[PDB]
Amino acid sequence: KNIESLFDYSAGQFEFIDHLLTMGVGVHFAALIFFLVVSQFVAPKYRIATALSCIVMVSAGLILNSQAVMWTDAYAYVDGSYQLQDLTFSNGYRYVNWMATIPCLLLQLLIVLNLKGKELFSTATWLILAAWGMIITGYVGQLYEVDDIAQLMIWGAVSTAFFVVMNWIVGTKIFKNRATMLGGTDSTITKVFWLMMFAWTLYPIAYLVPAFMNNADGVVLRQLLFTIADISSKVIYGLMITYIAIQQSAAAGYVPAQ
Ligand SMILES: *C\C=C(C)/C=C/C=C(C)/C=C/C1=C(C)CCCC1(C)C
Ligand SMILES: CCCCCCCC/C=C\CCCCCCCC(=O)O
Ligand SMILES: CCCCCCCC/C=C\CCCCCCCC(=O)O
Ligand SMILES: CCCCCCCC/C=C\CCCCCCCC(=O)O
Ligand SMILES: [Cl-]
Repeated sequence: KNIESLFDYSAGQFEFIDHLLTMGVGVHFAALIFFLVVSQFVAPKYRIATALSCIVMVSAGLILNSQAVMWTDAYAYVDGSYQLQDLTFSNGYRYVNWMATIPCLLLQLLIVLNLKGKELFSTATWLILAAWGMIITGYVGQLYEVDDIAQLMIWGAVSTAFFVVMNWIVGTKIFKNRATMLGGTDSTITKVFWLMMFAWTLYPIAYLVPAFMNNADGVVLRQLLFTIADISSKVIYGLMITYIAIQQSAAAGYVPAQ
């Protein structure tokens, strides 16, 4: 059902896909430590933002590690190529970590934006529902990336309607609330939004690889696209978020941050 099941892979394609997944594990658990240590230097207000970054690091690192073992459990090097043995690998388990990390990524954005009370719970409910609708409709489409490519596009179309609306809600809250942020972070948050528009858009590109590159090098490209998009949406993003949390904690008079 996923194009990965359709192809044999050379030794170089297979251990490259393997090396991308194990490397992502190391990067995510290496940033987990960093997000853990620096949390003390964040005021109680924004401290949850760094904990969320710790959550997504482990959430992603566990799925990447799981994708790696499954990758090496499903294929066997036979007669000069790694051939599918049993059916254990699938991208579907990437969509199940998005359901969890995306709300965490989104929640820590509203926290640094200094939203609170009725607006925090309200804005968070519409963003998560929009996200979940985006991920769910996207999961239904990739189920046909091999069988029905027409269903892939229309489900990706419905998923894009949610993606666009979600971005519009994030962008609107960003520009209407940055004047409240401290330490000059009103300039930094804008760039994070642009970083967001960039890293998040790589996923639909990877989602469409089966449509314009249906072969073994397309599977390699998709993982590469995932890896690049996955470090920028979670690691770099979480790094930009922590800096803002620290900076505002200093401007607000929190010594450990100062
Ligand atoms: C790991 C972090 C994130 C933010 C994953 C994000 C995924 C998307 C933004 C996926 C979007 C899709 C769209 C817009 C339409 C095609 C199907 C996708 C689910 C890949
Ligand atoms: C203070 C140092 C912090 C260390 C950060 C790096 C942590 C990485 C931990 C282990 C990475 C390897 C796990 C993946 C196992 C191989 C996957 C496989 O091919 O089956
Ligand atoms: C059912 C899913 C949609 C519901 C919306 C979720 C609302 C998220 C609200 C907060 C989650 C956990 C606490 C984080 C807020 C910190 C408050 C603070 O530090 O001032
Ligand atoms: C327990 C909460 C889990 C997430 C579900 C709630 C989020 C609702 C989001 C939008 C509804 C879109 C559902 C459409 C699914 C159609 C695909 C199908 O059923 O075949
Ligand atoms: Cl990912």
